[PDB]
Amino acid sequence: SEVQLVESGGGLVQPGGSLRLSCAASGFNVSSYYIHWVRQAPGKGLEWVASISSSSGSTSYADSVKGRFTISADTSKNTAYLQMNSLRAEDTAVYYCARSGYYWGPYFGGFDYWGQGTLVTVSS
Amino acid sequence: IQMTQSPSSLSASVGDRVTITCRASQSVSSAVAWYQQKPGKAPKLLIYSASSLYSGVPSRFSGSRSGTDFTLTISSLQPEDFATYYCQQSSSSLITFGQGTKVEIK
Amino acid sequence: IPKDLEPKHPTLWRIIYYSFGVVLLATITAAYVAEFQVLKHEAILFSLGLYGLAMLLHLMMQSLFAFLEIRRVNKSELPCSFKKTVALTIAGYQENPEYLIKCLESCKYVKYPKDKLKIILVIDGNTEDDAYMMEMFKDVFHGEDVGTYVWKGNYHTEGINMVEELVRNKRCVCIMQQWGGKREVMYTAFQAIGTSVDYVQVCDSDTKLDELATVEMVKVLESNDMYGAVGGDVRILNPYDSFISFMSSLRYWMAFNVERACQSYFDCVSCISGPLGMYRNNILQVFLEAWYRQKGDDRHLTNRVLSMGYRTKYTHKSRAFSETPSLYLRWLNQQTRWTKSYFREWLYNAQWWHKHHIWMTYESVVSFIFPFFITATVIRLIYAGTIWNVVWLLLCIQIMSLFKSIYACWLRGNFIMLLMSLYSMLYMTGLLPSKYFALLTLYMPILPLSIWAAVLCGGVGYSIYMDCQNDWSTPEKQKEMYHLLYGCVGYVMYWVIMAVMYWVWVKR
Repeated sequence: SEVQLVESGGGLVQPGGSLRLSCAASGFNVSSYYIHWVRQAPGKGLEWVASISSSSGSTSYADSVKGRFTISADTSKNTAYLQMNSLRAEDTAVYYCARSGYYWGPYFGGFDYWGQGTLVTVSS
Repeated sequence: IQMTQSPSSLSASVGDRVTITCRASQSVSSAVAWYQQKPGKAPKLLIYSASSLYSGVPSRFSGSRSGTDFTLTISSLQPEDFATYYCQQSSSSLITFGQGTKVEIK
Repeated sequence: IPKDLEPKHPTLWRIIYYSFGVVLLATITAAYVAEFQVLKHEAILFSLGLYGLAMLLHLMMQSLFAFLEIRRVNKSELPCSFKKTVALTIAGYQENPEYLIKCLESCKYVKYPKDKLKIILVIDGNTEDDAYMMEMFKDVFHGEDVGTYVWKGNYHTEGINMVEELVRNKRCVCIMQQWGGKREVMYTAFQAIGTSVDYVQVCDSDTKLDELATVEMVKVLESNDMYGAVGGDVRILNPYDSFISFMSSLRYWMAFNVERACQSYFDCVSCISGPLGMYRNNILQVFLEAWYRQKGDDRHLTNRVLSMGYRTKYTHKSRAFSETPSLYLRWLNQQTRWTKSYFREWLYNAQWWHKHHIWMTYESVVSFIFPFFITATVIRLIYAGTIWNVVWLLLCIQIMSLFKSIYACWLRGNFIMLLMSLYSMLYMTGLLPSKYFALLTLYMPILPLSIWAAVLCGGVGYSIYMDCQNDWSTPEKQKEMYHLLYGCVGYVMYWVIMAVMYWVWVKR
């Protein structure tokens, strides 16, 4: 009905720097839903980055994402934050913050109510 | 640990049934979802949990499974159907996405 | 994946268990028949006391095996991995809004993680006047994935696909259906669960759940893979609602603690409480089709679990507050239904005794054969001809209850268990005729009570007649009269003290 997700923080940064993207949700609480970050490189398909479930502490990262990225959520501000440090050349892409349900068994529900991404440029 | 969208390309006329097949290495306790993305816009979910259809999707997208293979079929190629179709296997601590499968026109 | 299980040598263990049961029954029959030849009305105290010491030894054995299990479960520690999902299935049939909202709040405030807790509520609605339950369910959560369906018929005559997808995909599900009793909603919930979860907890629409109950059930179920079902300690939310309420609470505490801990020491818990129970989804799915077509009890599900080859447990760290009937003859109807379910199953478990410990066979044999022997002894003692016999029979019954209450007080550590002595009067008047009527069946409940009262009064009158037939002016009756008067005054003083302490502990 009114569920939406708006993320910001994208921009141009020097390689090896730091960035902090933030997606704020409207119409629902992030504590009852999963929050995932999806990156789509220019000219390539979607790639998963990280996922977090607030009120439980369950955080997951990709193999090429682990060791440099951190994911967090804040219920008071109802906003999910993704911090990146020591960024490499292959990080310039569009980052999407999308909500979903719970995993349970073999029934998930899919990634519903996506949000328009923001551009990140890690170059000199 | 990896997935393969077999067609990776398609070019059919309107009103022609098309099928997109996705192969996953493991499907023990993971769900497969099919999304649609148009250029310049975020992807839109079509069919959840392999066969279930999402609310608002027209009754022309059919999802099925045959073990390690998952098929999405469009009975008729409506004008608002040419986009990029993505196959995603969702699971805890590991989420994988498909690639390619862009439906062109002819 | 799970299948029926059998021991390594089914024939040897079967033969051993049947031989043990037959030998026990024959031994009991021998002593009662031996008792009639060895002693007559001449030594009633010897005739009864021997039996009292028998019950007392059985009670001490049960208490020891319960205390050992309690100490073992308290000493043992195992941190929860929180990697197993739990689905709470609730049944609704025209429930009171306050009790239902309390149950929903308790289920929503469990300490278990949100991402590993699914909630399903199935209602016997399908009408407009049942929409309040769905509305209350919607307003209670209002935060997670809520899926509500009205439906136009149960599973046995599309809404089936919608129900299945809503249950297996969302977190909070509220499904109403055509009224088919409490079995239909449980079957629908279990069928819609599918393979989404691995642990399923069953709850009713009138229970209050503790925060750590689900965590404790998960912890005890994750300790061993052979466990298939588990239960918890069920308390009473209204211990002071009526006189029968406090007695019901005391009986619930004693039964649950002693019996279930003793059975868990041998992993042979006979019955798992409906309001508080957890089952393996993989085992539950296999017996689900068979259970529905049986010709929805909590003693039947436990019997199916036991017959599947797996063992059931019980932990006292999982607590819940249920309710008990407060209006008379309703507890009697509940007891009659419980007796029918117990008997129709004493018949089920007589088949697979070899699949568990010998304690299951011993308990079943003694529980089946004792009430009849007690009834026969009571009838023989009353139909003797001396007020001495009946007076000392009543005195010995009250003494047995007094030592039972004292042992319960020592075990619990609280002195409130001494008030359980009124259970003797409760059972000696209502429970035995209800059990007999239930056995014969397989207002209505007032007939067995009237029959029991009539036969008891006739026996007392016959004894009084035979006693006054002999002249009491003889010098062989003065001592008997003195002893009878002293025993009667002692009984009156004991009953007065019982009632006085009851009123003191209730009024304050």
